[PDB]
Amino acid sequence: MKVQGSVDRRRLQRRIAGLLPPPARRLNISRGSEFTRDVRGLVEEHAQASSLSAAAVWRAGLLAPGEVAVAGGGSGGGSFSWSGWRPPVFGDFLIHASSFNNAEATGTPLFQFKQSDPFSGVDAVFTPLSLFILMNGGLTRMANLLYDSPATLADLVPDFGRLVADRRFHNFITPVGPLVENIKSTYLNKITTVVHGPVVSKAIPRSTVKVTVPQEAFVDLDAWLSLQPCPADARLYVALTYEEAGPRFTFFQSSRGHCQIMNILRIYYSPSIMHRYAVVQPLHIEELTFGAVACLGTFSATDGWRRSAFNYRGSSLPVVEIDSFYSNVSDWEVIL
Amino acid sequence: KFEVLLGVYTNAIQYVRFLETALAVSCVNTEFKDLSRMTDGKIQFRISV
Amino acid sequence: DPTFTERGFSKTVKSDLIAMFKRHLLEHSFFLDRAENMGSGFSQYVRSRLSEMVAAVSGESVLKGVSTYTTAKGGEPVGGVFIVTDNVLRQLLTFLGE
Amino acid sequence: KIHPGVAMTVVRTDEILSENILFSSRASTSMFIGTPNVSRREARVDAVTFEVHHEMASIDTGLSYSSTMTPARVAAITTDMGIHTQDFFSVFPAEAFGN
Amino acid sequence: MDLKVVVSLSSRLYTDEIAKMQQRIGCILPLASTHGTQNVQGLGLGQVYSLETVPDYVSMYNYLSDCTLAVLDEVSVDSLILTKIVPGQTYAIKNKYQPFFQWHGTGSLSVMPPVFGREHATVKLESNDVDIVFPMVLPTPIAEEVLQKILLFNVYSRVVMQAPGNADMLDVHMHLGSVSYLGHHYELALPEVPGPLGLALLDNLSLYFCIMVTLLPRASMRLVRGLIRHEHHDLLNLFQEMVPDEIARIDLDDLSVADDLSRMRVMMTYLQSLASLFNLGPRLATAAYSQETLTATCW
Amino acid sequence: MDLKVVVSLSSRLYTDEIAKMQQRIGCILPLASTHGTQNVQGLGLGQVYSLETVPDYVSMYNYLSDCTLAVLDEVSVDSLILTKIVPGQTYAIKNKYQPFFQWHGTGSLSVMPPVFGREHATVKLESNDVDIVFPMVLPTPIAEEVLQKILLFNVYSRVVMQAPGNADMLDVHMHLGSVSYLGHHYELALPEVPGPLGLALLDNLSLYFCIMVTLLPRASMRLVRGLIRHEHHDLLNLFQEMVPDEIARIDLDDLSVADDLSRMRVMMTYLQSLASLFNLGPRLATAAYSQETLTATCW
Amino acid sequence: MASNEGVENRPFPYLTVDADLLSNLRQSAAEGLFHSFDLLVGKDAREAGI
Amino acid sequence: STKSDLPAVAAGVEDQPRVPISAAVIKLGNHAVAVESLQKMYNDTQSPY
Repeated sequence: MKVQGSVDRRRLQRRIAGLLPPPARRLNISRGSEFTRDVRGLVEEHAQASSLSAAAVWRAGLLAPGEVAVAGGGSGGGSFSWSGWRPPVFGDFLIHASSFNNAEATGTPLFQFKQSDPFSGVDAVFTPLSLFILMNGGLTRMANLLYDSPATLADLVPDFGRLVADRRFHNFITPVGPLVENIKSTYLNKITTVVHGPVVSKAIPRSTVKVTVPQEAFVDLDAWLSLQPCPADARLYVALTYEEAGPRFTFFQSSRGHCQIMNILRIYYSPSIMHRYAVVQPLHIEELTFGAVACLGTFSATDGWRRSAFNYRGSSLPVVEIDSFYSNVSDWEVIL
Repeated sequence: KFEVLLGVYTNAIQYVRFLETALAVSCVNTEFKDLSRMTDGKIQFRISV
Repeated sequence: DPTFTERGFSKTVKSDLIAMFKRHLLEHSFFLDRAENMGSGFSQYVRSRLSEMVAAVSGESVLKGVSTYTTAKGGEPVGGVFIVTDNVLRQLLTFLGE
Repeated sequence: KIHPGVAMTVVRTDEILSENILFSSRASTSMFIGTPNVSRREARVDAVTFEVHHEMASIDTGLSYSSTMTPARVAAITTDMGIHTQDFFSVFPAEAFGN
Repeated sequence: MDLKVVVSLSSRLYTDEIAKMQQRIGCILPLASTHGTQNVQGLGLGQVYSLETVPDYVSMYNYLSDCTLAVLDEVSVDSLILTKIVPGQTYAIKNKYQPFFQWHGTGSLSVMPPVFGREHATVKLESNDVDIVFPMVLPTPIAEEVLQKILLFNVYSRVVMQAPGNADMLDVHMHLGSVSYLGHHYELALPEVPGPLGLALLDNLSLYFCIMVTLLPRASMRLVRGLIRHEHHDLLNLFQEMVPDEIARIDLDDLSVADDLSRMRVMMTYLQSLASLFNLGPRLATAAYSQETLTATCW
Repeated sequence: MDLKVVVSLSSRLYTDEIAKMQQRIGCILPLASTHGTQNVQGLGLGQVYSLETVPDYVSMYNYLSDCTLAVLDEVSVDSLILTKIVPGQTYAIKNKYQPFFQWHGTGSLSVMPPVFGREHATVKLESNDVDIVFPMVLPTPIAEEVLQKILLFNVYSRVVMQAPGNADMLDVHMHLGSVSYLGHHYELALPEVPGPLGLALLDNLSLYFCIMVTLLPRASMRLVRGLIRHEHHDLLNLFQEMVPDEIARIDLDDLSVADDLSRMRVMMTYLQSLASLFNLGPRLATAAYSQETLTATCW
Repeated sequence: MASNEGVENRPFPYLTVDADLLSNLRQSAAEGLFHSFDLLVGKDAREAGI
Repeated sequence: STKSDLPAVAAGVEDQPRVPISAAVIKLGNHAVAVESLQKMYNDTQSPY
């Protein structure tokens, strides 16, 4: 009848105090002071990097129980999160060195092909320029500059003629995400790509990675069409189109919303569906399917895409680049 | 002409404890400080007939 | 009771035990409810029943020698505890007394 | 109102709210009260959920039973001892005749 | 991290409408832009829905989805304060809608344009000559059903324009205009003339159907034929002992398993994309609910 | 935040039963409630999948879509320990599932009910008189072909069970037994007999597929005919050619205007529900996998 | 039946208790009242050598 | 607390001078209760009780 088995005062006094403080918001600005160490607390971004020393690592806050590094040691950890910040999940691949052209845009999207041989150590990854060559001024001048001997690629895909015939080639490809860091080796390159997270460069002097897609491929969906809403997020899409000439890859950007975008794709592809689905080729079993779309992520609307030149071998290519990309891949949807 | 409040009354909660309750007549209470570690606990009897 | 279980738990002994279980269930349930009709002697009948309850329980506890609870008057180790609803508490208070 | 070929037996189950009397002998068990803890979960944009946690453990002291309880008094009859019969058409919804 | 929107009124609202707005406290409405200070014109669903115009529901769904959603928090003479529903934040949400469909932990909620009643949804602000139209939220099972009633009306009313007789108009109003929920019948306003977006939506639905009929597996059709005659189901009650003429004609060809397998494969691929056509809006997954307090936990 | 659910039990576990559950120590289990201290009756699918009850696929999918998943961590006398699943959280999972499928990194894992026998999913706990059942976790590409193949096997098995000359069972077993993906071959054996209709699992589920497939042509032609307008989708004309000649000639007038509306509703409702299933809604994405460790980093 | 699971006949310094535990032994052992119990008769009653 | 709230709660009866009133009281078990009758006050005014 004395005190209790699980005393409230003992637990509330110490354990509760650490969990209580939430992340600070809406600090008021004083014109007279105009700056304090208090405002630094609100602004500070608390980046996660270190010097490889026992004393510095503790200072850095890298060894934090939760997923995000938090400083102060035991005093830290009360942010409840970092603006719903999730670290980038990374993906490691082991490639042949003749497959991937070491010169790169350091952020270009990567497409992995599922080889059909079991227990295989190495995997195939294709860049947009590389993929164009396999499919068969402009890309054709730049894509061949990067990749010579198209057979070296076609070896990686021994069913390319049979899949496009049955319209199955799209579902064997899975989008992976923008390229981050590259290790060059004469025999097997080691490529690390970010899947499902805010794209961030792992270089120790920090740099801003911005995904690039060639302008010949990039189609602006919203611009092409025609008070109004303006939503924060605008998304990037891919479409694999089985055309009479051969399969093709195009990128779309729009912020309308999903149920609309499917509709937009059909009207956009209406002239090509006719020609391809026209008198020249008769309907046949298993050849009915036309295309497929997948979502690659969300890019802030009204930021836009600056157009920059890709310079290699003393010749350029017009490129569009997306800033602040947050990678979030979807599956493939058949359109027709 | 006005309208008046007439008072504010709130109850006070009463607090009860196990060792205060007479039920505790049965149990014998040991504060094992670290229960989480105990995989299993045993008691053994031996009787001579 | 040990008288019914001296020789052991044979089939016939189990049969007799189940028969007695049935008869007790049918006849002696709700003793508090039965006292009201018991009429004159409810005070003593209820002490009989409560004492039957204290006796059926086994107190051969390894911690029987240790002294934990004693009464407000010296000694008298408190044997056990009854726990009831408030209705039964007022009822027993009246029935038994001080 | 003709007697069919068969007879019937009917089975009903009934419920009675009763007040019980529990007895327990001294030093019958032993409790091991662990350390209490506090946890934080589900930080919505409105509120934060905290949790309180407690661990316990118990054994018996002797060999034979050390407690008992019995129905002392019936406070209510809840079922109503009705003739309400079950609907086999609602129990077996799929089975049906041929027509 | 900070979700706060204040809507500044040009002029004081009248003491009557300030009463009506307070009754809407805690109801989702869409805002145009994601900024700290928003004008009342972007507020609400009013700009797309006008009392003069015939309601085009398909158009409304598109506008609602693209707008940022916010929860009403505070109503004052000068300003309205609302917190915004970002994709990653858990919110406490209240079911205070006057048609009052009960909720459960079961389904995700669905925000819908105000089908049940125009006037019931709008609060007029004659002080600033703007009308504020609150959309409706419903459990997705009931919402999916409602959308189906709307589209089937546009295609039938197109046929029921045939002016062929009275019987056609009555039957369509039955089974389409009314939603039946336990103990009540809640009518759905049906536009006299079908809106263009809806027709243009079914044209997309129609394309899938044309491709799909060829892909149907023969074995499935054959089973139904013998199924309806030998055995009875609640599911088969549409088909009486009578057998549809079309199945008999299609079913004549001999079965092949390699064919149906290839047929079922491609059709399944097509069915998945349809799931994109149907939702037509934003959903809120509900993970908890409290019947006494009418407060769920959305996401 | 803190994700940790501790399940306590009523009676001690046998020495044997621990070994069966040590086997499945890192694997996914659906969880009734989200609170940290919980009973055993809430962590399995035996509630959905009883021995006494007849298993239903649609009932078991509806359950998995709205439930909270959890992963075991420590199995000791007291009460098993699991970690709650949360969006935006990385997890490390092992693939201890009684029928075996290979796992490849950067793919999509999918949670589908256990279609195989009870014993491949369950671990009976006789000490507390409950049987816990684990949902089968599968790579999506294979799960889109197991479901599709086993669905056909029920259709063809019931055909020959009614009309004996309409199929050859050896063709059924040959084209449906083996499943190939990424160079592997996993041979799955379907149940030998559905038994009386409306019994033996998946047979009830097909009815939704079959009934839809028979209504699709009659419903589709009517939908396309009414959709005709001066201003309509340009491809719509091209796809009328796609329809088979047999279906194109049907007479819509043969059915009363009433029944046509009832068929469209049953056909439209079924398609929407069916479409959501083939999505295989609960999904996990994997970033790394190692065959020696059997450990897949997912989220 | 399920004779002994955690019974261990190692020699211990045994505490002497005055409470009479010898009132429900062959009756409880016969039918069964204990999960794990062991009966040592005759020579086996001795303390086992360490 | 219940104690420091005691003065302000009794904004009335506190310091009302006490005089003895005349009415029969009965001990009802553990309670002490008074008992009265107002029939006379209603009678000498020729009214119904």
